[PDB]
Amino acid sequence: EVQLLESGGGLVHPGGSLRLSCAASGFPFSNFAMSWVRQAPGKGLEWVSTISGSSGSTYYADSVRGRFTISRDYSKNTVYLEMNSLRADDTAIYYCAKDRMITFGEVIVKHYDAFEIWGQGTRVAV
Amino acid sequence: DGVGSSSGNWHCDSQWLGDRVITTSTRTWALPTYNNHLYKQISNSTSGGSSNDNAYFGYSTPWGYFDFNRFHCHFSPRDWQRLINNNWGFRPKRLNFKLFNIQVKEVIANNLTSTVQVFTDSDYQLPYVLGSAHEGCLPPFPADVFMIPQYGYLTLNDGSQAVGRSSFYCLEYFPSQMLRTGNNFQFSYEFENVPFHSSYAHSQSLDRLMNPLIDQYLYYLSKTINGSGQNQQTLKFSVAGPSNMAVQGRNYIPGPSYRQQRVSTTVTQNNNSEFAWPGASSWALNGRNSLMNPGPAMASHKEGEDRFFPLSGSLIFGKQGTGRDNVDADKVMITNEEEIKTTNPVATESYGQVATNHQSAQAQAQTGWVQNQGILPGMVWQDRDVYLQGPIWAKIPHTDGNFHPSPLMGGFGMKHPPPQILIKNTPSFITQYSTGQVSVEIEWELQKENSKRWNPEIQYTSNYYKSNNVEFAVNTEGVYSEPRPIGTRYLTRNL
Amino acid sequence: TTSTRTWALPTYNNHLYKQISNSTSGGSSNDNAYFGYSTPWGYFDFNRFHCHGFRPKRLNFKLFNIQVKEVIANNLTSTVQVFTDSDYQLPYVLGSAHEGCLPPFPADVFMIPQYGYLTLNDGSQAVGRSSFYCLEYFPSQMLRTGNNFQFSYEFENVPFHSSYAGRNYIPGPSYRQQRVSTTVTQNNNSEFAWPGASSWALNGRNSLMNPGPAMASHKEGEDRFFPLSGSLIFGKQGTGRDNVDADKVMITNEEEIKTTNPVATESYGQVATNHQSAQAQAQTGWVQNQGILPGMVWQDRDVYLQGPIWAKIPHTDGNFHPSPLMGGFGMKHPPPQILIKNTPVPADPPTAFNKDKLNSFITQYSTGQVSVEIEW
Amino acid sequence: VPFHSSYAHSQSLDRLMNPLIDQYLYYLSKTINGSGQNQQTLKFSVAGPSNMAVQGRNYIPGPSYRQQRVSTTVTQNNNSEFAWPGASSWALNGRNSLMNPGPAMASHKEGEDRFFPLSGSLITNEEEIKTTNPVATESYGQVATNHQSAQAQAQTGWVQNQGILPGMVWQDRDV
Amino acid sequence: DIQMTQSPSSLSASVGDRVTITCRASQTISTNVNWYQQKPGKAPKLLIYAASSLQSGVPSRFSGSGSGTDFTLTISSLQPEDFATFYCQQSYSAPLTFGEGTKV
Repeated sequence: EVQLLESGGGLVHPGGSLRLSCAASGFPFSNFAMSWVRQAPGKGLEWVSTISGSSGSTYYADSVRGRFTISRDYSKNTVYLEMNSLRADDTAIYYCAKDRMITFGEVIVKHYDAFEIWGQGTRVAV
Repeated sequence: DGVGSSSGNWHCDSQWLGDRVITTSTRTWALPTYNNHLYKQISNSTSGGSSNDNAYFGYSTPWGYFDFNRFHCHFSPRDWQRLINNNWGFRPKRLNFKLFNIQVKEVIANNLTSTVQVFTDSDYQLPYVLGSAHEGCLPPFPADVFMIPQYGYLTLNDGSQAVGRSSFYCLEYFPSQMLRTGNNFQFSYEFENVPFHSSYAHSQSLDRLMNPLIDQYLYYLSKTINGSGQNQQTLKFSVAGPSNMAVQGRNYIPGPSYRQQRVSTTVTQNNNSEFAWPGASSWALNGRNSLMNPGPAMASHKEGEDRFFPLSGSLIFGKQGTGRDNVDADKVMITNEEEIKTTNPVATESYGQVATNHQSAQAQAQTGWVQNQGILPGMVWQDRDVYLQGPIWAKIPHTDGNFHPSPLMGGFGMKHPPPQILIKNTPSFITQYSTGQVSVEIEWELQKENSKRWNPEIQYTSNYYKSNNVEFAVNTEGVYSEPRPIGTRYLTRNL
Repeated sequence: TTSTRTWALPTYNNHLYKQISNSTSGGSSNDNAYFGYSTPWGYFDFNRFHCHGFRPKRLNFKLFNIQVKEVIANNLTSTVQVFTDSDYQLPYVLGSAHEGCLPPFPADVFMIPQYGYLTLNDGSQAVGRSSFYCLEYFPSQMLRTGNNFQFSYEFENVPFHSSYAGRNYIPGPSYRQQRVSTTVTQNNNSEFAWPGASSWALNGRNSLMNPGPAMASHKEGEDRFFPLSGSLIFGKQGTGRDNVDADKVMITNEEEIKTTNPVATESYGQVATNHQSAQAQAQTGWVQNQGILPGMVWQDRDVYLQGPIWAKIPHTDGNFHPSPLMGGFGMKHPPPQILIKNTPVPADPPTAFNKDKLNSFITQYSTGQVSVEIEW
Repeated sequence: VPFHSSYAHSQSLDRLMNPLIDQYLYYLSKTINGSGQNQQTLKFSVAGPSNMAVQGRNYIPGPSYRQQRVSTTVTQNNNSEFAWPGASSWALNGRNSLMNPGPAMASHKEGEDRFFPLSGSLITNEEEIKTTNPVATESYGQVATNHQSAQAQAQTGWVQNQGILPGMVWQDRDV
Repeated sequence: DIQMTQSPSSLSASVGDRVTITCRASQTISTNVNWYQQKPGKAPKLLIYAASSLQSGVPSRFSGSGSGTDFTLTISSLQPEDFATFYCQQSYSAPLTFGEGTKV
């Protein structure tokens, strides 16, 4: 199958740092872009960041940019979303989503299409 | 020859010539004095030997032994990749062993008058321990210096006690060559004819061999009843064809199976009890149970399920620096055999069903499950794959009969494999050790691939883009590591 | 022996290779799922005995008197491509007992069957391992009507086919088949055709065990019982395709081998299931299926005038007793497939260059003679 | 014809290892932390001299067809006529034949010399082949009969008969 | 930044009867819109991608249409499984944007 286990968990104090991990399995890790989608309590779900399969392109949302940092470790097939200098509104349950579009290195193209496979998610309280 | 004359040079490389490969590996070793120059009897009774299954009796010897039996000795990760991407099969041809630049030390200064006792057993008169997948193999990385493992063997027993039929072997009682610091040793061994290891994955499955566009002329029984009600019996026959493939007459069936328990990688899926030994399939011999490991060659899991693995069905290697006892699953590397999914049954599934009764007006048709199945005429199967970390050859036990002698842990089974090489330092004594150089040279015959496949194959490649350490290379501390277990099967063939 | 027939070759898939799958076919079930491709090429099949101890030795094949018609008038310039696959590089479809054989009667004109192959599948989908074969990528000989085509083939060594009907040796292996009767009222009143069938599972798909290991059809004295999937079933001339009654079909019987082989519907024997003692009676159980044991002897399934001649042994690490289960002579290098198609002749292209491939072609088909010679 | 093997093996099929050195292969030692709800895990250990049962082996013992275990001490045996009722047989065309002698198998486990297989002997005992061959009165081993899960324990079952598998080795019957 | 506005904010309907939700984008984004659904306590699931294409596991009773500014998500044969908050997403350009959502 295709399996996404994200646990960064955590309850942190404002201004504090937290690092989400997402352990991906069952698909070619390099060829798909991985993204984080966020949903606050009783609200709509909000896109946060995405990273190219080759990690050459990282896209951040406007509110997020400059604070959170997305990266992927190819040894452990894990995508990280370290967030620092957190704020009150960062409280939400974060999701890890695989992209629908398969890519390779030999063509310049946008790396995001649609979120095909999501994940159960973790809670970040602050 | 002399103290200032070298008895050999450093040879490590690989030559790719036409249809063959020639690999050469040279390492630096150190041999301690073992057992204080003694033979010391060993048994379960010494370590306490609590259990019947583990009861053993044998001897420990002062001698060591060279073990090159693993592939990463002879192949660099590049040469392995070169070999598996381009070739449908391979097999060893010749062997050339050399021992030179011996240095004997005293405990530390150079003792120039000592000798080293080395010999090979070419008539296979000693017990053969090289086919049990032990440690002491030459290092994957050429730079590394290794310690030669202690030789030893087991014989018959009753519990901890011996019996009359037991044997004892004096490695001094053999003829051997005694080398000083200027002498060198070499011999050449020729491999016996063996089949090429099949380094390919089938592009077809055993039940899909049919032409999808045509009907068969054979008929099958489609309907045993006209409908619902009393006395509805009928015999209806249809044609087997593109619309119903499962029922067609087939010439060949998948290979034998001995079922395994399936353990999930997600630990919450697993039952909350201790089933590691209780639930494991096993075979009993002379009253002692033994785990069935790895067992017959079978697909590790059904398609689409990567999280399940057979309890003892696949080989499991360690990552660099993994502890000996009770390590977590992220420390071990478990191999999936799924490339044989085409011709072989899934290890964790029943082979099939058989009718258990005679149906009648009163009796319904009743079927049971086939947990284990032996050889049937018309079976075709694949052997277990070989790995860069895996064994190369094994010795076929000398016996009246065997079936498909290929060893179950993988590799090339041989009635007369590469012989053992025994070494110890010649002997209150001077505390004394030794070091030297060893070069092994194997010739490999290759089978070329002529597939007419239009689309590109699957290759072994290094996937990562940016990373802290390149795979198959030293880290900052200088520690070599093999990141993953690499199989031999990438190219495809028609079934 | 020798034979000669008249063949008719139409155009397939409009000169156009096509992906095909169960999803295109209506979706079926998981055991019925498949993936593959269908080709414009056709192929010759003489693999049945009526097209012609003992065993084959040599083969000779000729193709001549080619006639290519346009839809009807002769097209003299047109060609027909033919090649043999002598490296066995194509998927081998000739061991599955398909229709499309040369007719048993020399004066019949037969249609040429369409060639297509199946590959690996996860479902209606394909995996990366699945391969695609363009038969245009094989060098082939092109035949106008005055051209002819021939090749000879040497059968590899096989054993003769058996043609006859305190102990040291024991009967061969058994995999029990369900017992069905020709008298409907002896049978159970339920649908057990699929439920009570012996199967083997491969990669999560359950295939019926057909016909299975060679076993006697029925016990001594009972000729009315037959194994569910255990026997071959031939259709009579003109037999319907679907849900025909028991009278429309022929059922072979294996009773000849009841000497050395276990009864298909009977169990193989008994085994003690426990240790006796003063407190425990000796218990036994029935052996439903058995694999090879040393000291087994068995006879294989007999060949019929209507049955397949040979089969191709799959290319694998190991096999035991490769003789094909449906009968005949198993071969690692069987007679090579022969591929044939009509060379596409396009209709009038436009007067202005267009990069797209030509989708419009002159309707065409061919006919000719086939002679096949087999020394036995 | 092959030379009849008029010799006895000095080693058992399971003991072919070097008793000093560990294997480089791992086995699953522990599936639970213990004594609690939701305690599940996978612990792997090196196969070594301490536990020699779970080491990976290249070859396995030959095929078996189980025989009933009968003792020369008659008081030990069950008080019923089980000579034909509890005999292992093979059926051919409706005629049940006694299985004699059958597959070549060790007559009895070590330490039990009074028991003899019901139809596995000529009383001549085969115990010399106990190294490569399973005991005629015992199971070949166990398989798994189910898929475990959170709600399902792992169930095994005894193999009363086992046919040829690739990598089996055995001795034939003595002369 | 591109804004997706999904016109019904909440909705309720009888089962089996057609339901349609639309959202209007701030610019011509062609066929880039995507549709999702989220049940309480469960992660979202992709329905439609590239405006009209449906995901392999999604029922044929879902469909979608439009190009440029306007996009509609039409549900024929509404069912009890189908009651959840629904979202539309642009795939056209980053930063990516989800609609406000429609609770059905």
